[PDB]
Amino acid sequence: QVQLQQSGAELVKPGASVKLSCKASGYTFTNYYMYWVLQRPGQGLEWIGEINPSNGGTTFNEKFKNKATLTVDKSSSTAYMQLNSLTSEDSAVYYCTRSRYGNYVNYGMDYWGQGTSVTVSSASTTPPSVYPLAPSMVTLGCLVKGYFPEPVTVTWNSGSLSSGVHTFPAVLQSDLYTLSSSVTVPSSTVTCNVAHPASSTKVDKKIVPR
Amino acid sequence: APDTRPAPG
Amino acid sequence: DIVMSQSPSSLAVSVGEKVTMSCKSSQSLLYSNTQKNYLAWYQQKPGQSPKLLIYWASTRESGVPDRFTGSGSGTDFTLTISSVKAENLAVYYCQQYYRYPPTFGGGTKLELKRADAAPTVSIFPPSSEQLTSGGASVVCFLNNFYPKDINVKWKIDGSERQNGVLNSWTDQDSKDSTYSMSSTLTLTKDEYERHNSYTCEATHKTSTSPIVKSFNRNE
Repeated sequence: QVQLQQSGAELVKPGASVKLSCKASGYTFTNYYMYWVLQRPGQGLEWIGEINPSNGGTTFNEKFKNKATLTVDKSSSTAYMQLNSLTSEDSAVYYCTRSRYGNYVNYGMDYWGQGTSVTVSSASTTPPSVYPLAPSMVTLGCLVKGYFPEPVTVTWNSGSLSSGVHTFPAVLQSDLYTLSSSVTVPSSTVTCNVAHPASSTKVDKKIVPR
Repeated sequence: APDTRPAPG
Repeated sequence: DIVMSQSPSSLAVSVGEKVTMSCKSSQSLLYSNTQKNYLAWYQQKPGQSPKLLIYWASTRESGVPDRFTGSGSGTDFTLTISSVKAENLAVYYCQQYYRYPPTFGGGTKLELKRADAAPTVSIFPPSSEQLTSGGASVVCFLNNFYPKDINVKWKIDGSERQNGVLNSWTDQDSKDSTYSMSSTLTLTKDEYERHNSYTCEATHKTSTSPIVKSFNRNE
């Protein structure tokens, strides 16, 4: 029943704008304040601002005065947030959320959209370079370097090897992403399989002992 | 005292 | 802004334990003689949106089990899970709505307690493929350790090196409840080829002396 459907992920250059949407269904739109909340990667939650969908009035966090514009289309039950003058500091997941009202306050954000990933870089689509990491139980690896944007998928022997795999979180190095994957196996070939959908890239590196 | 809001609608 | 402080940031628990997490506020969230406290608790599991659990400090959102108990008043609040289940492992945020802007605490992450486990440590030379790019990454994996506190230190021909080091940490593993880390020492190809010995030193509570893994470029 109650549902907030946010718009697709976003990938843009510094200085751009995005207009996120949040389609509301399953309740009377105009009877709840709509809150917007962001979550920077690996971090806490921060409130951006509210809109009263019945008259379109807004309040923002000091920190987002000039950053954000909030609006609604009542006839389609959609809340919108536009972000301006985008820096890479603004890369995050942005949530719209319904608040419940009572005793003159919004006391609980009870339904959330699934979030909208906005990524701000001046990088362009770049396929990864895939390098092998060669040395009873032995560990090998696979370095996946200088690719944009996220994500890549790594598998070992096409899924065959699922035991003993650690794929590490990506890391930012010169505006491009790098990750590593390791795999542990017993003593007697292993192959790492990297896919970067954004660049239509599939690459299989054989790990050649020594 | 809390910051208060009017009911939406 | 009101500042919401949650302690501790991280807490290791056993299935079946009673668990209390704390939330302190820089102003009173209690309004007058109303006995209402303007505080909420949210849960977030990874890759999901937050879920409201408690509002007015102690009232449970519908469909939240009574295994969750909010309490406190004024500035000092707690959330208690009376009998932790695996499905309760998450970050918990507190949040005041006494004043605009509404503000969250920094979160308390619930993880699973297990026995201590020493890292398995592996070091890897740059591939010759990579040396061709005129960069050179030395990788060191530190796998399946508990607890999650660990340090990695790099040495080139005996001399510590802090520049060009990049680390990456996994969340607690769902199979064995361990953590893992990857550390990468990134050099120019010129600098790499000017030095012989590369060392990766790990410090962890399971070991009184560092775990040292090295290779010599000529070997």
